[PDB]
Amino acid sequence: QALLRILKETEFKKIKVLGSGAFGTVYKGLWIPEGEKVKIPVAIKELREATSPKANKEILDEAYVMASVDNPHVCRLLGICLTSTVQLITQLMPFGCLLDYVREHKDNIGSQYLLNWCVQIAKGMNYLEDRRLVHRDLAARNVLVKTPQHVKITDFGRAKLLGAEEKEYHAEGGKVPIKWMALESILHRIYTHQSDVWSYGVTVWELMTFGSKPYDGIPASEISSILEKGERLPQPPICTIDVYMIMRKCWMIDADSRPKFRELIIEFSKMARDPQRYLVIQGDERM
Repeated sequence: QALLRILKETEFKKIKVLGSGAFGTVYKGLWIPEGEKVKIPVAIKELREATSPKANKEILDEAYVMASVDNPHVCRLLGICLTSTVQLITQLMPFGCLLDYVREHKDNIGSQYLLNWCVQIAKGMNYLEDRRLVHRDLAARNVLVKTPQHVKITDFGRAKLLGAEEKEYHAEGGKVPIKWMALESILHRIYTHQSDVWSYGVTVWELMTFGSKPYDGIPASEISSILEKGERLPQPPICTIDVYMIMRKCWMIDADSRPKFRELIIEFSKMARDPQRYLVIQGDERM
């Protein structure tokens, strides 16, 4: 179904800055319709680098899907400004992203929450798969907290829609988040749903470690060759062999030997219904 509204970028007033990556900055803004006097609070993700009419078209393509999501675990796109620079308009999310969240509630996050967040992120991703979207930038900094028991996956415009025949999306050059990408992605600039699984795996590591940096210290220049050896992100302290051994399956070289997002919703659910068996967190019942 078609819901995407394309809006005049002069209908938006930018107010405060909520963030800024390298792919663009996020504003706390204010949509003020034209010919109207009401002013409605939105959040505005604006992309830094201007975009080729191919980039524009692919975004526009991806955005008609994002403007129609049913899933509770994906942020629905509210609107978009295309003009010169592209701006994704989207609902305000006051609790912040999940990464910043775990970093300052580390002492109060228990196993039920961690495991439930994993189930939700997976659910959200599986939905996008069913919609033929390759998310291309899954990370914990791109997961938002609606409420601490309810996280949602969000897009900053780097998602791509697979043709009805396509299985891969080969990407041009640009700035990339290396420490979350599959290998095929770092070498061949190829992206599959299966690569999203790689990223999912890193995101989860991020959470189990309570907001640690992947490969902290190591420069992005090396990652590609470190992987080729067989080294991966280390097992988190709270993790049991059962949880880690899933993460690891996500960082398999042969992307056909990674778990599918639906297989992943199943394992993490059976775990989320007996959390103390799977994560060994200190003072776990006391939260």
